[PDB]
Amino acid sequence: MGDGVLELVVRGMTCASCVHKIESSLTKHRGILYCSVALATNKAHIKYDPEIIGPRDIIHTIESLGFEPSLVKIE
Repeated sequence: MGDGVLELVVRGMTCASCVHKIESSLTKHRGILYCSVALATNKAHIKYDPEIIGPRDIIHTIESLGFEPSLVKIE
């Protein structure tokens, strides 16, 4: 009631680094509990609150950070 998670997949995550470039930056957002930007899976899971901050902010931040946040479930 509040709280939640989403998985998205992010092309462009070159060579470790990009991982924390996402993760550390996303952890600023005042509605995220926990990130996990795994490179091998090419996946960012985000445990953020979907009621407040919402998916869109994240997806466009991720986009703007210079990656391709494709959705996992569908596109």
